[PDB]
Amino acid sequence: RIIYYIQAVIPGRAWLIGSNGSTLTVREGSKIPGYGMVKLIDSLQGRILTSSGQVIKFSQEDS
Amino acid sequence: RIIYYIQAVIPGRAWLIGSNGSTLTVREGSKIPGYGMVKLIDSLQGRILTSSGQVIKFSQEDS
Amino acid sequence: RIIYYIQAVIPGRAWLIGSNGSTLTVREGSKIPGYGMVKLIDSLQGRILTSSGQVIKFSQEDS
Amino acid sequence: RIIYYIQAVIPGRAWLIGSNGSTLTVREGSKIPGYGMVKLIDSLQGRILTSSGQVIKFSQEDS
Amino acid sequence: QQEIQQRTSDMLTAATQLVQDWKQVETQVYTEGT
Amino acid sequence: QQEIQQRTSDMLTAATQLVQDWKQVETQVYTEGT
Amino acid sequence: QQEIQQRTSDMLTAATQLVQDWKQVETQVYTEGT
Amino acid sequence: QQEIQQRTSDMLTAATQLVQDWKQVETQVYTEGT
Amino acid sequence: EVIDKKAFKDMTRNLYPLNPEQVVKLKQIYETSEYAKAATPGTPPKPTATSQFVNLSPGSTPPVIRLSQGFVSSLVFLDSTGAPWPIAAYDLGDPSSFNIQWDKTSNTLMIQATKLYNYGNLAVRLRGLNTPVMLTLIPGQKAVDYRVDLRVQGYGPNADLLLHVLEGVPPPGSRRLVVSGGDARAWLSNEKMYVRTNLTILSPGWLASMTSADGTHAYEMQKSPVLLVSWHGKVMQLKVEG
Amino acid sequence: QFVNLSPGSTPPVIRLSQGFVSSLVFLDSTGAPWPIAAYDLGDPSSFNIQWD
Repeated sequence: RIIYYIQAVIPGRAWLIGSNGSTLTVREGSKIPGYGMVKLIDSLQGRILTSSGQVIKFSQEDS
Repeated sequence: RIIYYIQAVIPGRAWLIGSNGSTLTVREGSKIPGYGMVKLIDSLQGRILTSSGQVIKFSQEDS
Repeated sequence: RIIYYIQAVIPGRAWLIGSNGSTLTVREGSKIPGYGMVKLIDSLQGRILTSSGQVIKFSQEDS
Repeated sequence: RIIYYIQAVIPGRAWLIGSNGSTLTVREGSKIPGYGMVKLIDSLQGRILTSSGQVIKFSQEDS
Repeated sequence: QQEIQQRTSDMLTAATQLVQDWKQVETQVYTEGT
Repeated sequence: QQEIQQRTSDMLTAATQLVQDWKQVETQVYTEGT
Repeated sequence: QQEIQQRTSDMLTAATQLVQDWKQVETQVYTEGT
Repeated sequence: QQEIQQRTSDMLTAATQLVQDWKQVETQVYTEGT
Repeated sequence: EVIDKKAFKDMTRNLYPLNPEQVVKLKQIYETSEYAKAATPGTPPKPTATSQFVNLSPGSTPPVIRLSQGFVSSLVFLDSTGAPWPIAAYDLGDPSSFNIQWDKTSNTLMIQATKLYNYGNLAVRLRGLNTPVMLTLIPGQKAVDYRVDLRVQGYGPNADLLLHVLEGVPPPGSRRLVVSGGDARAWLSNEKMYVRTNLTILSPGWLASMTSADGTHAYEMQKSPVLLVSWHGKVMQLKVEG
Repeated sequence: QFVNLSPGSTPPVIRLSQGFVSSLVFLDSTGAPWPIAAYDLGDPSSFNIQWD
């Protein structure tokens, strides 16, 4: 499928680049396509929570 | 096998040049090809340790 | 064989010139070709010690 | 044999010339052909003490 | 109970400094190239 | 007893100087040529 | 006992000198000819 | 034993006298002709 | 008689209150203090270079640029075809946090930030491009982008993939293969075998090939599991996977 | 060292020392000399530059 990778993130707003490369600007309240609902956003610690319990972090090759 | 050598070492980021001469930068928690995972970085005294137990140093002659 | 002599001696790094005219510099920890391994460098009294029990001083005409 | 006459008398160094006109400068620890080695250097009276037991001096006329 | 006095003093200096820090705002800058 | 406050004062002075030194950062410079 | 202070104050003065001595570094000269 | 301090001060003045002579030295001068 | 020696020793103590060992130790302490001062918490961001195509759609997500305080970043802007696109004008907001260095005619700009965690916005207008381009910039991310290349949708003032293949840059969509018995580069991006070497291929035969000044060859061909390579006057055979 | 400008590549790293001169003369891929247009230096408070 398509995996979204964190590119830019701060408190409030989070910009995620998918595996396809598409950029998506989202907030805490927003339904992530193909994953559910963004449960929690944390700029530090590289943690994003999905309604399905998925943990999402920054892209590995770009650290 | 390709052997990487420490080129620039500072706290946080460590520069490694491989046997072929490819230069990259790494963090503490990261995966190193041909070696495994960086389980410890020692900015002092220029020693790098791998989760497979290998020890990474500078070029002995070029030092 | 080829004999080395002190040319530029400071604490830490020491400059050695061989009988062939090849001039280089080494540190405390370095395998000296022909002699073996450097075990002690003293900027005073012009003494360089090798693990092989070989001692290098300045040349009699060059000191 | 060859007889040497001192030229410059200072602590540390000592310039001298031989009977044939050969000229050199020697330190305290130095090698002198035909006279062994300079065992002791005295700035007083322009005397050089050799390991051969000889006392090299300035020439009477060449003074 | 006297700790309020030093609590009054130290917090006052920061807060009075702090409030205007968010207040002042700079303006734009237009650059033309030819 | 008094050593606590004395070293508090001198450490505070040193730390204030250090943070002041950390605060300022200069700018970049362009350099052209012909 | 009290002799420490003078034996410490003096070296402190010289200590201020030495760190200052290592502090300053000059700059290279872009010497050119023709 | 009371003379030691005087016996110390004079040589201290003598000591600083020589060091300023030790450290200070003037550079070269170059002459050129056509 | 020992009065002179006592006076000399106390005078020496007054003159030099510090032993050479103490001097060396305190110098080392000062150097370590300097190291501690220069030490930076966390981890430094990774120096990176990026290239991206800006979508000028009304619903398109505005481009975002990573930054860091006290560092210089280069921003170069080319058209869709990659031709250089000189800039006409630009507009900056919040000038205190960001300093702009810009030559009059260059299509590339140098920018340094000043504060740590204050994001901003920037506007650009090109020579022929009527529609202004607006971007957002966020400082202090996990990585530092030294160079950012941006493609514009429209045709630039001026106007290849195989050349970049020859250079070493893979075309987008490439998937790795397995080549055994030979030291050649083989890539598959659009069901076309791109093969880079310095030798010559004999039996399969190419439909298009490129060469470099230094002497590197790169051929594009259809899928063939077996290859014949000629070098040093002798021809041998090798095989590939997929 | 050979410099590659691909996005995944890494910037060239140059080792320095305080009070010591570090030299860099620009040569092309062939190694032939290549003149420099200009440059820009961040924070000259830690570095000194001399250029023609």
